[PDB]
This record gives sequence, C-alpha cells and structure tokens, in this order.
Amino acid sequence: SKGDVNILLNFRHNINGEDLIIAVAQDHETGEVLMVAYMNREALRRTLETGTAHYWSTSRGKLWLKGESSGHVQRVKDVLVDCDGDAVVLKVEQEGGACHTGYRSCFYRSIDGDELKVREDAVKVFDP
Amino acid sequence: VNILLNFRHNINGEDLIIAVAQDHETGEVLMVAYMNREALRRTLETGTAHYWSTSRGKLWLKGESSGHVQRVKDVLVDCDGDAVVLKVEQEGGACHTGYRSCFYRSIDGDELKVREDAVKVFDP
Repeated sequence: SKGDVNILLNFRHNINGEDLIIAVAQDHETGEVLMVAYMNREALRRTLETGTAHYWSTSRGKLWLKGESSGHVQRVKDVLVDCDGDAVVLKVEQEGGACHTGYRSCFYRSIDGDELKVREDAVKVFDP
Repeated sequence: VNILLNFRHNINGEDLIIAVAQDHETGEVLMVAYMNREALRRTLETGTAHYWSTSRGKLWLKGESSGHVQRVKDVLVDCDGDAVVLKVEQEGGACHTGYRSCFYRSIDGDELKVREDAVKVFDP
C-alpha cells in the first residue's frame, strides 16, 4: 500500500521514546509554510492512507488528525522527502486555519529588531 | 531576541528550535535543520544561516565549505516560539547532492522519485 512507503524513511529524531521525522505543512498554491510538527511511523502511514495530515503530539503523547476538533483538516496533495529521508514537506489544502490562535499560519509573527511582532499581512481566518 | 524563543527540541542534551529555510522569492522549502541558541544568535548577527548539527555536535555555517551560503532576509516565528522560518537568498544549492532543495523527491505512489520540478544546480 501507499502507506507502506514509510519503511523507506528514517524516523531518527527521538523525543521521549518516540522515533520521529520532521514534517513541514505548506500551502500547495501560495507556498506559505503553515506549521512545523513531528510524525511517528503511524502518523505518516495514516497520512498516506487517507490523504489527510496526521501528526504526533510530543506534549499529548499520541498521534492526532489535524483538525480533529476544529474541522480544520489538511488535505495532502504531495509529500516531498528530505535527502536523508528523515523529514517531509506536505503540500496541503488547508481548511480554515492551521493555528489554534485563528491565524492561517502558525508563523504569524516575525523578528523585528529585538521584539516579535504580528506580521501585517498575516490573516486571522477565524476567532477561537 | 533569543529570550523571546523557546528552545526545547532536546537531542543529545542541547536545547533547540527547528528552522525551515525557504527561498525568499519562490517560496520553495530548501531544507530543515535545528538551531541552538548560538546558531540563531549568530544567524541574526551575520545575516547568514547558522545551524546546529546534532550529529557533529557543533555549530554549522551553511556553505562554510561549498560557498553556498544562505543570506537571511526575514525570520518568522512559530506560535509557541520553538520553530522558525528563514526567508533566504540561496547561493548555489542547499543540498550536497547538487540539487537546489533537499526536498528534490516526492512519494509517487510507492517509491521516492525525483520531482520533475527538481533542478540540479551543481554536480558534487
């Protein structure tokens, strides 16, 4: 199956006992990086099986479907792989916003001098 | 600025944040790597991407040997401050395989195949 390709990747980033790869979610049309998270073997396999983004929560200690509660799922259109196979870029179609704060992207702030300010071109898609 | 970020991606006993190098013009993700406090500190000071090699256990200036440095134009920060996006101008290629981006392959059904939009900048 498609999900079985996971055997070709290297989950060598260990965080609290779970072997993981780094995953970057990117808007398939605009190219904007929406979020960064980890995936364990099962999360990648399920992502490939359903075509919807699944990640591994290090704080929650379990894999979860992005949008499990908000409905803000990420439909995966392409999965790019790192040269060493331990990270991937997911080209996605983002429903709602990727961040729980309401912004489309988790990266709604930027370094300005010695402070972190909300970008003026950032978009708050919804209000939590 | 380091005070505003949250280093916690612990690997081999070293507080880190995840850095995503993205082409400032095309938006293509060129590579992903970790940064320790010093790596980021030096990146902001020099304007050139500095990373932390978890394997080498030492600081690393991208292109310090190949000359393929990444000039930082902007730095975006994650909501919880443990990840950043580096908007950069890439000299040459970001990958030692010679390709423009480390992510020059995609899962095509059941294998890892070179992307048709993958461009091999140089030959190692």
